[PDB]
Amino acid sequence: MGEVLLQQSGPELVKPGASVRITCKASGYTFTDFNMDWVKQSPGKSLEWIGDFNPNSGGSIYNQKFKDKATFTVDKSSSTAYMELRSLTFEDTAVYYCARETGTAWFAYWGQGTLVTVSAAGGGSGGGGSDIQMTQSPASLSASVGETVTITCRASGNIHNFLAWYQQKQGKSPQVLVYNAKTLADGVPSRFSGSGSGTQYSLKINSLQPEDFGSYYCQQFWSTPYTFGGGTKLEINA
Amino acid sequence: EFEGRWRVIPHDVLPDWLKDNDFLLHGHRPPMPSFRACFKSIFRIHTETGNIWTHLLGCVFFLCLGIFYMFRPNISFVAPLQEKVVFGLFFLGAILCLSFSWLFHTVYCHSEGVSRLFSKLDYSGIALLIMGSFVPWLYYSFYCNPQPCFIYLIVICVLGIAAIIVSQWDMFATPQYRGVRAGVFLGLGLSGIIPTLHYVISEGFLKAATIGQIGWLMLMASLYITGAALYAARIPERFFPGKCDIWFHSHQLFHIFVVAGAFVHFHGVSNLQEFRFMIGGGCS
Ligand SMILES: CCCCCCCC/C=C\CCCCCCCC(=O)OC[C@@H](O)CO
Ligand SMILES: CCCCCCCC/C=C\CCCCCCCC(=O)O
Ligand SMILES: [Zn+2]
Repeated sequence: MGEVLLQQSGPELVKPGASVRITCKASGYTFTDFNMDWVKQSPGKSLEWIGDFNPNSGGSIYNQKFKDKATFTVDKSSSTAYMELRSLTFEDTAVYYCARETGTAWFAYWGQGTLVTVSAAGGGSGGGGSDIQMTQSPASLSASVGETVTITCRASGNIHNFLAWYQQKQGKSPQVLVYNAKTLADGVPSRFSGSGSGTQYSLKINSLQPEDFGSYYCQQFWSTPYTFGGGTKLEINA
Repeated sequence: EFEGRWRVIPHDVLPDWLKDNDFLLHGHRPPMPSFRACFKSIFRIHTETGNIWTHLLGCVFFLCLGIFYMFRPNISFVAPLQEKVVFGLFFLGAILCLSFSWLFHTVYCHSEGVSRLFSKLDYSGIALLIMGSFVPWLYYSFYCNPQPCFIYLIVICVLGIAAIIVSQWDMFATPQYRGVRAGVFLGLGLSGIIPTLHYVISEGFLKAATIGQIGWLMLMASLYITGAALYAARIPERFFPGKCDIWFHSHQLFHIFVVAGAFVHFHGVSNLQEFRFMIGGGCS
């Protein structure tokens, strides 16, 4: 097709203990050619990697957080990917995304986001943290338009330059800026510059513009489970 | 392992620097800026698997061949120091050529910079193979004719060095210049006719043909031309795009020709050494 588009199902309002089956409709490419990932973002919180699914092999790799909560299925025929969330609790009120991998697990394409709201208005457990810890500095900043800003990402272990930078506008899916630590993605302005080696990486935005506000995230795709950085809220005074 | 997990990717989604052959549609390695991922990929199935192993196995073979040649009894040679240094420069060229190539194909997807730096070593690698192959052959052919032996060695050095300077050029690596590369390296090896004609003019038809100069040289030139034609014309993936992505594409076939061609050349030049042993040193 003309463009790669990931399109998910509409918002869900569910009774606690229900089950939801989220849809991702992939078009614009050979569905089986790339892995599809599932990403959860709780309100006012960072992205979490649910897991990945291989549409060709049919093989799924899950983050142990969601080992019991999520299940990945496919439909190679209709070119759709699914994710079933079961025994839903109030914690599960989050926006769930499908993000398409390319060769390595950096996400060039994202689904619009499905909102699962768990409500008992009509009449469980916690979340941990494992392996590679991604630390983002600063947690928030504000700069006048035309200024230069530098954001850092510090990995607990060596990630071997398998780092990607994302920008998220309000109530929208994140969009990739930099992949492989230095490589600039298509259509991304030259202002964004990714630099770094080993466990310490940085993103520099030069001559920041009014469109630059949003949330910035860094992802490590060297080891599994893939992890995201806490994020940096960027506010533009101008 | 769960570290540096990758998947084969279609041609279309490859960055511009990694897009070399439009005929290899699938099975590509995604750009991974980790030498860890690169060296493990040697044990994975992709577009460069055949390429890596052909020159990785050929490299150890020429090394063991180089090692064994040096340890040959000094009794078997008329001038063991001279012949060993002349054959040595050939193995130095063969081992370097092959080591550079399998290393380049391994680290091909690391970065634009790593590709640029290693591609330059790959091309320069072949120019060292042509320069090195000439040294023993030119030596035995002009054994009792020292002035042309010396002159022809300089022309191969200057031409070979020129080929090394031409390989440094960034436009040289572009897929459009594939033809230029094929011609440049073909010209270098095909420069063998100047010393051959001089040799034929002096030694004689019967004398040059008695010794398998011609039998061996037609074959050399055949591999040289049949070998470059495959590289430049991208046969057989020109027809059959897809299905040739993993096995028997032109680069892979060409890689086989380098190893095959270098062995056959060694065999021809090892015979010249054996003949000189029967004849003994000096001239009438
Ligand atoms: C006669 C020819 C002899 C050639 C010998 C060559 C030997 C090379 C073999 C194996 C090397 C294994 C690679 C292991 C080294 C990986 C380096 C690394 O950490 O890469 C990631 C960085 O880019 C970022 O931190
Ligand atoms: C002494 C061994 C000769 C064996 C024959 C080899 C084929 C002919 C030689 C050169 C012409 C093709 C060169 C291709 C240039 C591109 C570099 C590359 O191989 O990646
Ligand atoms: Zn090669």
